[PDB]
Amino acid sequence: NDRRTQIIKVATELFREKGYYATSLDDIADRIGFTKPAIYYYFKSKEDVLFAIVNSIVDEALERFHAIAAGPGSPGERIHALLVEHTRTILRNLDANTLFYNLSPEREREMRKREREYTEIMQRLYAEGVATGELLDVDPTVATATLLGAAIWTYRWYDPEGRLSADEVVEQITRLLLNGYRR
Amino acid sequence: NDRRTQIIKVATELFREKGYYATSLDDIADRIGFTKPAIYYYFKSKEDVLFAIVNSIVDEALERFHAIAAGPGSPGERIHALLVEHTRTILRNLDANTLFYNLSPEREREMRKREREYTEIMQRLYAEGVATGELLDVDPTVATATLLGAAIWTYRWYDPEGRLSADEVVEQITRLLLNGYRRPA
Repeated sequence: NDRRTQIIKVATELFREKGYYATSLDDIADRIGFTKPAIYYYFKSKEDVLFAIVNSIVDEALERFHAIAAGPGSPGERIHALLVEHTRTILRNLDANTLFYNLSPEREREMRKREREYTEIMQRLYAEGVATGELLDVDPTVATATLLGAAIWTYRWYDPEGRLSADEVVEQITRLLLNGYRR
Repeated sequence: NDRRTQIIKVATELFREKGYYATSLDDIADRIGFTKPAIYYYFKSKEDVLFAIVNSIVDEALERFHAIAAGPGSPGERIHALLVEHTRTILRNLDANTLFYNLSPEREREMRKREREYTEIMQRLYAEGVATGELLDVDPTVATATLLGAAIWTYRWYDPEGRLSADEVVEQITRLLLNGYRRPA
């Protein structure tokens, strides 16, 4: 993880400023000051670098998710905190989300395992809140996929250059799902 | 539309029973009793037949959407009726939805135009319900994309061979979005 993290960070900066299709492994090797053979040890293609960047963003997001679910508050308060966090993470990593839902079997298997963790943390938390009378009595699997699904769909419609900011969209979405649309 | 509708129906039945990749334009022509040259006049590829099937399903779904939005009830009652209808249509046309969201510019442009109509019917309807105090005061565009988005996402998670039926999933989703997840204090 010493030079590898340095390689992921340098690659992320370089894909931002230059663009993914204009950037090669030769360019990444150049910026950190490594030879072409030296980068092969860590990464054999630019696609393997892109997987590493996405798996890192998925790994941190999932840590922030566990901390909230394993921390203080009632299940209904934790459910709310998880949705604000999840939507914030979607709006800030829009290209990563389009990349996540639109190759290598074992790498795909790893993505399916992380999706399962998100869902299961919230499933158990929705069942506890329903058992104590705090949450709407619907199946936990249906509520979890619908609430998370409502947050995720923003990647297909949210325009960063539009009138409403990321903070306004997160607030309204989370207020809509919490209270419902009927006053 | 005389033989064309017959061709779309025969192609739909044949893609169901046999499968899309195992069915050719020669097979469709055989079933209706037409020559290979005779089918070219109406359709030049199996992909063009598949577009026609999808554009038809989108065309009927959108007519059922307009009827509810242009009929009786308050805006909040119509909003509810539209969501039950929309989700029912998703669960019944699961392969069409996966095909809709995952080629020909003008054909894509047509799909974008139909998506816009759905959204605009509900946008205007959410603004009226907010203006009269019936609906939660949030931006119409955000509510509409979120509510429809919640209904659409079912195509990625709903398992027809699972424990819950299509009717239970529609009822619970529409009850969740209406009342919210937190029970009234």
